[PDB]
Amino acid sequence: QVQLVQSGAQMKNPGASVKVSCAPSGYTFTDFYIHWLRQAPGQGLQWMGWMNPQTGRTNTARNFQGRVTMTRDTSIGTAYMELRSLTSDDTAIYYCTTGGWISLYYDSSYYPNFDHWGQGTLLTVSGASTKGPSVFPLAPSSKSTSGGTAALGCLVKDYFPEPVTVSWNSGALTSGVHTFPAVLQSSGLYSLSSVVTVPSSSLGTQTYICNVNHKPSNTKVDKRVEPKSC
Amino acid sequence: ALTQPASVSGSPGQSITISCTGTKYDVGSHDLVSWYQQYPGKVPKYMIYEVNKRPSGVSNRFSGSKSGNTASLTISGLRAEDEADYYCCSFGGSATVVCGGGTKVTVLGQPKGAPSVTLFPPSSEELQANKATLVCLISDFYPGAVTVAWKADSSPVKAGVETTTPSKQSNNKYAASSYLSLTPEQWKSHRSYSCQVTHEGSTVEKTVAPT
Repeated sequence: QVQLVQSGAQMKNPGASVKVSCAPSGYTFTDFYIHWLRQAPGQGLQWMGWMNPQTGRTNTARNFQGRVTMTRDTSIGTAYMELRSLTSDDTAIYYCTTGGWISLYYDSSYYPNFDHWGQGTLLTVSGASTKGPSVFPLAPSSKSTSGGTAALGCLVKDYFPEPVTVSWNSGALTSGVHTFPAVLQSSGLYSLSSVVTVPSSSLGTQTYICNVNHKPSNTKVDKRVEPKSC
Repeated sequence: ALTQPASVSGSPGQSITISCTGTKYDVGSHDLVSWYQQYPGKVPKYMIYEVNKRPSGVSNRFSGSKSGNTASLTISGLRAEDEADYYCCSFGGSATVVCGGGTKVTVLGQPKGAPSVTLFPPSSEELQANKATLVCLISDFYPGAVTVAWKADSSPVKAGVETTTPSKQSNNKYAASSYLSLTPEQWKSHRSYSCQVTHEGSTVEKTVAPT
């Protein structure tokens, strides 16, 4: 029972600054070190820095030594990472983790012992404009599914940047959900689909609503999906 | 950055080893190396730490070692569930941490899955917004290589197709999607539009017609 909650996705123009929060829970904030890492698409983990929640002292990596600032709010128990002078090289998923146990004797700041991770924060640094999504319902089709079951969904069209999240019935519906990876179109915009396999008999009586969240553009859409007619 | 191989392949039941080579000042003179697991689309998981030690909950099939300037992660009793990206992280000097480039583990002997294909026609709602999009969803196929083609009636369509590259599913199989962009007049003018999906010698063709 330990959970690190990071801030939502962000879009930034080149040269701006970004501040990501992380609120750990289920343990004592000042007992363990906080580490900051990132994943640039195609590449792998890159350690950025560490912070002592008790004292506030921080150390950064060499390539980030002027650009990063790690702080904390002990009153609410939240760590913060600020990265400046953004470029396309900063486009990545940003993680905060737990480090070693904090002791008066011996330094454990540099122990790569990351037990708990944040969910991630996707940064896209680009001069392009933030595009909100159009949402369309994909009416139930029984043609290609398994037995007395049909398939319906949502088409989330033409947005930027990544990501969008899709849920169903405000999170009540999780069974049989497949949210597909988005395509990067030649337009420069993303599109994805979310498909649910539901029982055929329950149509007309069961309600199917997809909840599309695109935080970079501050858009929430709740699309009702019901059968068609002819 | 520590050096790891790009990919490592192994058959089920076998034992495989992933390397992580740094210098004397990091992995050479310190026993401070941890390993992490990452399933596609997911958050990294604590697998090994301090070269040898396992956190609680981690399978005993994972074991670490170290010689000179090289760490090693060893998986015994290899399974499909071990197919992932694996990373090593070590003390790097001056109270810093350094990470490796990662390694994709492939489990051979893995059989074959036929693709499931679902084709949605444009919605009346998109049609009213003076746009049309055909949605082809392909899933549960293995290996992860597929070609998608679209057809208007019976002649090929290549204009406005936008197809994804296959991505690893959670059940070790693959998914993909293709999108035919169209005008309402085009959608109505034709008897049908088809998404045909070819996967290792076999082809599935799904077809929709205007109402």
